[PDB]
Amino acid sequence: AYKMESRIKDISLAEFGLQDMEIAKTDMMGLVELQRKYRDSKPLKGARITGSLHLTIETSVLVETLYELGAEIRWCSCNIYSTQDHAAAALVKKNIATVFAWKNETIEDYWVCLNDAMTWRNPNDKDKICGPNLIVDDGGDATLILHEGVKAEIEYEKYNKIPEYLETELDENGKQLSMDLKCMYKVLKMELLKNPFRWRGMLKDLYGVSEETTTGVLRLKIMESEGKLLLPAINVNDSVTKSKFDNTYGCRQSLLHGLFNGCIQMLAGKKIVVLGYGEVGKGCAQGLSGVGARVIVTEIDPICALQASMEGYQVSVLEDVVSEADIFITATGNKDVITVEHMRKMKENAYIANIGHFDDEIDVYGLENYPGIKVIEVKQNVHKFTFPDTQKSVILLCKGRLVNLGCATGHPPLVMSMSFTNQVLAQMDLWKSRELVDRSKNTRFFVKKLSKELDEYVARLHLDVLGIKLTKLTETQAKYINVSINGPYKSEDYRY
Amino acid sequence: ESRIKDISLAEFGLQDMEIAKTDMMGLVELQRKYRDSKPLKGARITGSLHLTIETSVLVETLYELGAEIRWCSCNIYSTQDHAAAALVKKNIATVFAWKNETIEDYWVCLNDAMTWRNPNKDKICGPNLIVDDGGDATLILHEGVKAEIEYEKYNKIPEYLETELDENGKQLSMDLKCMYKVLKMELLKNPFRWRGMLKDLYGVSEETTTGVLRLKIMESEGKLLLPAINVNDSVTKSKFDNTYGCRQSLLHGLFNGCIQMLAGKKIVVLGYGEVGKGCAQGLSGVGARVIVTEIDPICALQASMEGYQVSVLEDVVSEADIFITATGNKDVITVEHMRKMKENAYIANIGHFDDEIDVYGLENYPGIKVIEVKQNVHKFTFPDTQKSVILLCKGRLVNLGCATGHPPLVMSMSFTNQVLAQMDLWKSRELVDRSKNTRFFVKKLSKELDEYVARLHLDVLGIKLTKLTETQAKYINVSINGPYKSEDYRY
Amino acid sequence: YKMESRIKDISLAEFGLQDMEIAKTDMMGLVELQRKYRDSKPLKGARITGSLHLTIETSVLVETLYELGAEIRWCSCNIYSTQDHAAAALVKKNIATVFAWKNETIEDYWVCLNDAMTWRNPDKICGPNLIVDDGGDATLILHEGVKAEIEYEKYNKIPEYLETELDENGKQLSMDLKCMYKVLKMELLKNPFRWRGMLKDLYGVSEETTTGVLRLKIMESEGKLLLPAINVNDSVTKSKFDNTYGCRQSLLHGLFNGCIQMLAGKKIVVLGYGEVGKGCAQGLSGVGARVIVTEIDPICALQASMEGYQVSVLEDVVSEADIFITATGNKDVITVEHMRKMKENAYIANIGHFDDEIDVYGLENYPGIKVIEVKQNVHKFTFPDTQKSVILLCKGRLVNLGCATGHPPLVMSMSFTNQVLAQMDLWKSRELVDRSKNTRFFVKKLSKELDEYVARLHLDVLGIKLTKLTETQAKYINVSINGPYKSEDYRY
Amino acid sequence: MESRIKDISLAEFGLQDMEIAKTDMMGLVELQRKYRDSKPLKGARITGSLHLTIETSVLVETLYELGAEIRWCSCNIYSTQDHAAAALVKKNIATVFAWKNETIEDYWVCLNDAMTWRNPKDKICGPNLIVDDGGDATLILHEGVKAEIEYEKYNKIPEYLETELDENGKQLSMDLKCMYKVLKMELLKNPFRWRGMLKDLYGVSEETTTGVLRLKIMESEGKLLLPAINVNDSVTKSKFDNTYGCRQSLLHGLFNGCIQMLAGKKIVVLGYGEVGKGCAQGLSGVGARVIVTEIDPICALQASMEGYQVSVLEDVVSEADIFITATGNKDVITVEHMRKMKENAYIANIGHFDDEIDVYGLENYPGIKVIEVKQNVHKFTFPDTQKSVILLCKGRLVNLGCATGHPPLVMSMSFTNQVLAQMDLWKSRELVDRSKNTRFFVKKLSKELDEYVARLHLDVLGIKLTKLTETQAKYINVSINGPYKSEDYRY
Ligand SMILES: NC(=O)c1ccc[n+]([C@@H]2O[C@H](COP(=O)([O-])OP(=O)(O)OC[C@H]3O[C@@H](n4cnc5c(N)ncnc54)[C@H](O)[C@@H]3O)[C@@H](O)[C@H]2O)c1
Ligand SMILES: Nc1ncnc2c1ncn2C[C@@H](O)[C@@H](O)C(=O)O
Ligand SMILES: [Cl-]
Ligand SMILES: [Cl-]
Ligand SMILES: [Cl-]
Ligand SMILES: [Cl-]
Repeated sequence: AYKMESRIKDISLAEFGLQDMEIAKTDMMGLVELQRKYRDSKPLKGARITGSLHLTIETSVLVETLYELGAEIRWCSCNIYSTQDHAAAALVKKNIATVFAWKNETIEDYWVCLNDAMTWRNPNDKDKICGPNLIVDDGGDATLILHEGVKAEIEYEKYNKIPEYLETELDENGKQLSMDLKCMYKVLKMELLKNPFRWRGMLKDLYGVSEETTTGVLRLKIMESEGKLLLPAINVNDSVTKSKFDNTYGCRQSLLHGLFNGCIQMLAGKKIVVLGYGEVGKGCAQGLSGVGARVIVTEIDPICALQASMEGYQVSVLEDVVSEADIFITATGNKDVITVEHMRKMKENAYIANIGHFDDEIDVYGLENYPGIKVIEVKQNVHKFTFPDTQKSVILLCKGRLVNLGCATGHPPLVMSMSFTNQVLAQMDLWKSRELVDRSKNTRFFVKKLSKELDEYVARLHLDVLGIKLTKLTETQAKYINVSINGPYKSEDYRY
Repeated sequence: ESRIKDISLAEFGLQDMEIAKTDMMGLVELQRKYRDSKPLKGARITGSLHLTIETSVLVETLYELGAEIRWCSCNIYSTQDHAAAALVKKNIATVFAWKNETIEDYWVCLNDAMTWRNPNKDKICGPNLIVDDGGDATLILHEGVKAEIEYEKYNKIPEYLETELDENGKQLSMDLKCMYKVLKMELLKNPFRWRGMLKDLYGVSEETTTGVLRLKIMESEGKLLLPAINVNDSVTKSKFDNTYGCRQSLLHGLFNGCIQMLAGKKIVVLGYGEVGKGCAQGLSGVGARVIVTEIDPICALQASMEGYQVSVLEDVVSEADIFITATGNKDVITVEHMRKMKENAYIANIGHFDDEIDVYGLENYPGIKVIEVKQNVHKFTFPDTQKSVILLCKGRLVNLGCATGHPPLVMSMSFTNQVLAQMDLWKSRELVDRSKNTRFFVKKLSKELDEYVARLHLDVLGIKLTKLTETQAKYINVSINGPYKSEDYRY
Repeated sequence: YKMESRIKDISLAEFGLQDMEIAKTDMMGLVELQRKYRDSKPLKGARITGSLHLTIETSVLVETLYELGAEIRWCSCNIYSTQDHAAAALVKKNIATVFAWKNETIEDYWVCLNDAMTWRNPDKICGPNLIVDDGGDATLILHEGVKAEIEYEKYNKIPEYLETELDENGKQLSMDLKCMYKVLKMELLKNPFRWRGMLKDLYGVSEETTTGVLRLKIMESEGKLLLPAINVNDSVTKSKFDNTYGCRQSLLHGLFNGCIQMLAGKKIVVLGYGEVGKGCAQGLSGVGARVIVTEIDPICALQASMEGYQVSVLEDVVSEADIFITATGNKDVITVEHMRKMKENAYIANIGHFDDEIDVYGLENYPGIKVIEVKQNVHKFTFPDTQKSVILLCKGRLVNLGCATGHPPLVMSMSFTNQVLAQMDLWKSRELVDRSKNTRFFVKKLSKELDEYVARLHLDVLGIKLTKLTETQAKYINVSINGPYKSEDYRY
Repeated sequence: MESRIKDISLAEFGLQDMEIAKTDMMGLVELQRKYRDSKPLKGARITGSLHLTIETSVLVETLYELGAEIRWCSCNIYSTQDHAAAALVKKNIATVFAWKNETIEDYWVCLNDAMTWRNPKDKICGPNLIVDDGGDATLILHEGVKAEIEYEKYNKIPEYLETELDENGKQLSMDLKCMYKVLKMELLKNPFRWRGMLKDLYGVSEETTTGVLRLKIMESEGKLLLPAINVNDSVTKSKFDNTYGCRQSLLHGLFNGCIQMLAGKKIVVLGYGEVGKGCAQGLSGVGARVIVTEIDPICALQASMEGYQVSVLEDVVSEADIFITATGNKDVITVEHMRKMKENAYIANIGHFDDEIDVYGLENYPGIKVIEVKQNVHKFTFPDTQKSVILLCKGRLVNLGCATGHPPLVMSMSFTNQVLAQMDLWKSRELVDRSKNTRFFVKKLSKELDEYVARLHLDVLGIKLTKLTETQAKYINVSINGPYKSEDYRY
C-alpha cells in the first residue's frame, strides 16, 4: 500500500536510514520522551497530517513521533535539494508515512509532490477527495498552495473560465515569473479542470498549521493582517527553544559543513561577508570566526549592526567590500541582496552561497541567463560561472538554495529535536482545539505562539543529553524573585 | 547644600567628562537637538543612580534640557568623587554622594535628594520625576506612604519600624533598619511628607532588572503610586549595557581586587542571564574555565551551547577558584558554602544587591578573623579550619565597587533611553489624574525610539548601515525607516 | 602513464583538473615555483617516488615537480586518503604513473608502494633517485628490503620472520607488517639484489610528518640510515600552519561527515595537545564543544589549561565523555577496555598518522562483537555482554582524510613549497653523496631564509601588507632588512 | 636604614599580598621548602635589577631563604610597588633602592647603589651574581669597564661622557645622559671600580627579549664579560609570561588608563611576536577588532590565521582608535604618525623600552599643549590642528606603569627559571677563570628543568598528567620521566 503510492528514489536505502534514526535518537530526547509518554494514549489518533518540511533523518524522527502518537501522515520536502533519500526510504519501508520526496527534484516535481501530499482519499471509500486535518509547514509552501488554490477557485467561478494570471508567464508588473510560481500555477490550473471545488472543500476539515521558519511566519502574518488567513496557525519559529537554538547554533555547525563540502578553500584569514546579522547570521559569523575567518557583516537594522560591532566584526555596505571579499553568505530572508552587477565586480573565484529559506536572496536567474555566460559543474550542486567580457569567474553553491541542506545534511539532531518537540506540541494543541474552529460563525483566524511553560519544558527534555545539572530555587528565593519554583522563570518579553 | 568628598577634584572630573563624551554620541546629540527647546524645562528631577563620570554626562544632559536636579548614588561604593565634584562645581545639580558611604549615610543622602525646598511659603516638596536604579528612591516613597497610613491608623509610630527583627524573627538587613530609621524620623517631623509628594509626581524611569522586578510586583498588587517606564528592557539597554558592559567592567573589577591570574582557573558564574552571559564571555576571553549555575533550563542550555559546564554550586564549591554571583536573587552563596571553599578562593557579586552573598553571616561567624587586603577587599579566616576566603567589596557590585563601572559607549545607550523616558513622563504630566484613577502601570519605550538610540551610536564605531530598496521593504513588510522587527523579536 | 597506472576511474579526470585550477588560486607558493623554475628545470631527469595522500592538493605538488623536470611515480600513504578524481587528473595529463585509489585493502597498499618504488629502464630494474615520504613507509620498505636481502644471503634461504603470522613473542603481527613482509618475500624470489642495488642512485628523502621524522631520527641515532634526509615537518611554515590550522578545519569536516551528532555542548576529549591537538581543540571550541585534554607532557598540559581546557587522565572521563579524538602519534591510547566503559553511541576517531592509537584490532576481534556499517567508513560496534555500542570513524585511520578531503589548499601549499625546495636541495647535492667512503647519513632541515620565503609567497593570497624595516631599525634589532628576522631557536 | 624606599609603613600590606600570591607561586614555594635547609646559594652576593612588584618580592625571598645576600632595584621608573619594596626592607630580606615614580636621574643612581657592596673593611666589592631584566645592570657594568679603559688611555674623562650629543649628533636619550653622569662620578671617585668587580662576578641571568638581544650582540662581538643565562627563552617563560601574562595585564593597564570601551574599536597591535600574540587574544576577548602590523612574514601569516587584518601603519593610522606597540624595536610610532591620528586616539607601549614611541618628539613638538588626565596619563594637543592624542604612562610598559603587571602564576614560572639559573651560575663559579680564558657565552636551561618548572605548577590548576606505559615510552622513543620533546620543538 504505502510503497505503491509513495514516490521516493530507492527503498533499498531503508536499512541505512533506520540505523541513522536510532543513532540520532540518542540526542533527540524531546521526541523520544513524547513517544514514550504518549504512544499508548495516542492523542493524535484519527488526525490526517500533511507535512512540507526538508525530509532529513531528523525529520524522519519527527514523522515517527507523529505516527506513534496516532496520526496518519503524508509528507513532502520544502526544498528540491534537501531530502535525504535513506530517510525517505526508512519512512516508507516501515509504513510510517506516504512520501513524495527525493534529493534533486525538478521544480515541477516539487509542486506535484506537494500537491499529492495535500491529497487524501475519502475514508468513506470511492473516488472522493479530502484534505488534511493538520499541516506541518516549513517556508509556507503548503499554506501557499491552499490559499492560492482557494483564490483560483473563486476567480474561476466568477468569470466561469481559467483565470488568465495562471496562463501567463509574466508578472503583474511585466517581468517573467519565477519557475516556482509557474509550476505552482500549472498545478492549480490542472486542479481547476479535475475538481474546481478541491481547495474550498478541504477547509471543512482543516484545523490548523504549525509553521517552522521566519520566512513562513512572515507569510502568515501578512495574511493575518489582511484578514485572509483561512485556518488557525501556530508560529513555532518564535518559541525560544527554536529561534535561539536551531537558527543560531544549528547554522553555526551546518553552514560550516555546507561550506566545507562545497568550497575547497581554506576559510582561515579570508574576508567572509555575512549579509544579515539576525538569529541565523549571528550563528554563521560565530562558526566562521571559530575557524579563523575575518567576518564582515552587512545590515539594515541599526541594533543588529551594533551587536555585530560588539563582537569585533566590521559592518559595511556590500558595495564597499564586493571587490575585496572572498566569500559571500546571504542570511537575510530578503531578496536581491546579491545582484548580477555585484557578481561582476567580485574577485576571481569568489564563492557565493545562501543560507536563507528561499533562493531569491541571490539573483541566480539573472546569473544563469546572463548573455554569453559560461557554466561548468565543479561537483554535484556546485557551479562555476564565467562572464564573457571580463573572463572572471564566480562559484555558486547549490544554485543559491539553502547551503547547509543543499550541500550538506542540515542541522544536527539535538537542535532539530528542540524545534521538532515544539512542532509535536503545536500539532497536539491544534488537534485538541479543533472543535473551536467553526466555519460559519467564526470566519477570522490568527497566529499564536506556544506558552513559556511549554518552551521551558522543551528545554528540560534535553538537559540530560548534555549532562546539565539544574539548580532548584528554595521557597524564600522563589518568593524573592516572584516566580513559582517550577517556572516560568522569565517575563513574556524576556529576550534570553 | 551638597555633601561630597572634595570639590577640588572638579577639574579632573570635568576633563574626564569631555573625554568620555567622544563616545557618548546619544547624549551629545540630545544636548545639541534639545538644549534650546528644553523639553524638560522646569521639571524637578531626583536621581538615585551610581554617580560615575558617565552618570555626570547624563545629569549634564538633563540639565541642558531644562531640568533642576538633585542626585545621590544607589550604592555606598560606586560614587566617583571627581564626577560628583564636577557637577557641584558647575552648579548643574545638588549632590549627596561620596565613595565609601556608611549604610546610615546612604539613606540620609537618598532622603535629602528627594527633598525640594525654597519659597514653594518656605517648605518641602518632592520631585516631579525620578531616575532610579535598583528602586531605592521608589521604595522609600512607597514605604513612606505605607508608614504614614499606619501612623494615622493607630496614632503612634508603627512598631515594625522600631524593631530589629522582621515578620519572622531574623535580623533585618542594615539597609532596611537604616531606611526605617529615616521613615520614623520623618513621621515625627512631618507625617504628611510622603503622601504630600504624590500630587507633583509624574513618573519614575527605572534602569535595572532588580528595580523593574520591584515595580512589577507593586503593579500586580495595585500598589504602584506613579507611572513608570522600564528602561532596562529597551533592546539598546539590556542587550548592550548588561551584556557587553559587564564583559569589560567585571574584568576590571577582578583585576583591581583579585591579584591572581584568571587563566586556567575554574570560575563559577552563578546566573546566566544578560549579565551572566557577558561575564562568561569576558572570563573565557582571558583563559578562564567558566562553570555556570542556573535555575532556568533555557538559560542553562544556552550556556551549554557556548561550551560551558552547567552544575549546581554544591558540586563544585570545594574545587572552583573564583565565584561570581549574577542572579539578582538572595542567598546564592551562604556561609556554609564558603566554609567548604579551597584556601584563598575569591568571592564577588555583580548583581545589584549584596544579598546574593551571605555577608552578614560571614562577618558575624563566631571567631571569624578579618584583614583588609586593600581598599574594599577583605580576607576572612574561619577559626576551625584556618582556611580563608577573599571577598571583594563586601559583596557589593564589584565592577562599580572595585573599579569604575561600564565604559562610556554602553552607558550612553542606556542613558539616552533614560533621557527619552524622562521626556515621555514629563510631556504626559497633564494626563496623570490623582482624584480619579490611582491605578498606575509600567511601560516600555517604543521600538522606533529603541532603533533611534542605536542609530545615534553607529558613527562612533564607523558602522555603515545598508538602506533597503522599496522592493525589499515591501518584500519583508517593513518601512524603509523601520521599525525592522516585530515586537516579540529577541535579537 | 595510462599504460601502467592503477587507479579507480580515468573518467573522473576533468573534475580533478577543474579542482586543481580552483585550488591553485590559493596555492601561490607552488604557482610561483612553477613560474620561476619551469624553464630551468632544477629537477630535470630526477626519478621521484612519492608516498603521500593523493589529494587534489598533492596533485598540484606532483604537477610542480613535473614542471620542474622530474619523472614521477606516486602512491598514497593511507588506504582511505586518495581522492580518485585527483589521481585520474595526473594519469590523464601524463604527469605521473600512479598506484592509488580510495579504499585500498592493506594488501593492495603495499603492492602499490612497491610498484611506485620500481623504475624500469628498457630488461633491468632501478629505484628512484629521490623520495617524497609522509609517515615513512617508502623509507621503511627500502630499509627492511635491504635487511631482508642481507639475512637472505648469510643463511641462503628466505628469512623465517617473513614467513610467519607471529612476532618473536608469539603475538600476531599487524596486517601492515604481514603484507609488507609478503612483498619483500616476493622480491627476494624475483631479485635478491633489488633493494641494495637502489642505494647507488638514491640521493635522498624529504619527510612530511612528525611520525615519519621520528622513524628517521631512530635510524639516524642507530647509524642505520641509508640515505640523506630532510625533515620538512619542522619547517616553521609547515608545523605551525599545516598541523595546527589545517586540522582546525579538516578535523571538523571529518567529524561532520562521519558523526551525525551536534558537537556543541558535548564533552570532547582530545588526547595529545601538540601541534595537531592544539588545532583540533581550537576548531572544536569554535563550534561550542567543551574540550577536555589528556597529555603526558607537563608543558603542553599547562598550555591547554591557559586556553581554558580541563586536563584529565582518560580513565577519569572515559565513562562521561561523548567523543574521543586521538592526536598523539603514540599507540594504545584507546584500548578495548576503555571502549567497554564508554557511554552508548560514544564516537571514536583518530587524527594521528597511524591507526595504532586505537586498538581497532582488539575491537574487531572481540568475542561475539556485532558490527554494523553506518555509512561508508563508519562502523557501529556492539558488545555482547553490555549490549552497549561505540561508533568508530574510518576504522581508526586519520579521520580528516578518511572521512573528508583533508586540509585545504592554502596550508598544503605552504607544506608542499617546502617539499619542492627539499627535493631541489637533495637533487642539487647528488654528486656529494659518496657510497664508498662516508656511509653515515643524517637528517637536516631547510634554512630559516627558505622558511621565511615560503611565507612571503603566500602573503598576497590573504591581502597581507608587510612592514619594511628602516636601516636604523634593522641595526637596533640586529637583523638584515631582508631577514632572517628571528634566532634559530625562536618558537613563533 | 641604607635602603631607599617610599614608605616602610606599607610593609604589612606587602607581606599579606605576598602570602596571597604564594598560593599560586608553587614553584617558588617548593624551591624554598626544598632548599632552605641546605642553602645552595649561601655566601652569594646577588644584585637584581627587575621591576619590584609583589611577585618579585617572592623571588627575592626565595633567593634569601636559599642563603643569598641581596641588593635590589627596579628596571623601570614606574613599575615598583611600594608595599612590595617595604615588605623586603621590613623583614631584612634585602637592601632596596626603588620606588614608584622615580626620576630618570634617581633610577641610574639606584642601580649603581644596588651594584655596590661592602668588603668585610672600608672598601667596595661588586656582586657575585646578577638577576637582570632588560640588561641595564649588565649595561652599566660593560659601559663602566669601557669608560675606565678609555679614561686610562688618555689620562682624562672620555669626552663622550660630557657631549650631550650622541656619536651622530642627534641628542642623547635622558637615560644615557644619566648613566653617563653616574659613570663620570664613579671615575673621579674610583677609576678601578668596574674592572675590580670582574674578579668575583660569576654570571648574569637575563629575563626578557630586549635584554637577551643585548647579550647576544656583546657575545657575537666577543665583548661579553661574564657568563650569561638566557631565562627568556625557557619554554615555561617565553610561551607563558610573554603571551598569557600580557593577555591579562595589557587589559588591566588599558582599563586603568583608557576610559573608553574596547569593544568594536579598531586596535592596532604593532608586532605579533610572543607579546603581541597575547595582547591580540586579550583585546579580541573583550570585543575589539584587532589590526596587526609586522615585518616578519611568518608572524604576519600567523595573525591572518587568527582572523586579524594585517596592514602597514600608514594605511590605518587615521582610522584606528588605539595603538599598542609590542615590537621591542624603535620609532614604530613617530610624531608624524601621531599628527594623522583621530581625535582622542590612545597610544600605549608594552615592549621593554619607551623607544618604540617617539615620546621625546611629541613632548618637544613646538607649541604642544599637555594635560595630566590622571596619574601617568597625558593628553597632547597639537597647535596647528587642535587635535589631541592620549599617551599612557609616557610610553613606558603599560601593564606595569598603569597597572600591577602580570599575575603571580606566570611570574612564578618565570621566577622559578631565574632561581634555577642563579643556582646554575653559582655552582659553576669555579669554571670562571679570569687569567686563563676570557671569552664568555650565553646559554639556556635544559629541557629537563624546563619541564620541572611546569610540573611544579600543575596542582595550582588541577591538571592531571597521564603517565606513559613502558611500551608507549619505547614506541615514541622517550623516557617515562621525559624530556618528551626534541630540542627544536616549538610548542
Ligand atoms: N610588558 C611586559 O610585561 C613584557 C613581557 C615580556 C616581554 N616584553 C618585551 O616586549 C617586547 C617584545 O617581546 P617579544 O617576546 O614579543 O619579542 P618577539 O621577538 O617575540 O616579538 C617582537 C615582534 O615584533 C616584530 N617587529 C619588530 N619590529 C617591528 C616593526 N617596526 N613593525 C612591526 N613589527 C615589528 C617582530 O617581527 C617580532 O615578531 C620586548 O621588548 C620584550 O622585552 C614585555
Ligand atoms: N608582576 C610582575 N613582576 C615583575 N615583572 C613583571 C611583572 N609583570 C610583567 N613583568 C615583566 C616580565 O614579563 C618579564 O619576564 C619580561 O620579560 O619583561
Ligand atoms: Cl558592611
Ligand atoms: Cl512641556
Ligand atoms: Cl653508532
Ligand atoms: Cl580494515
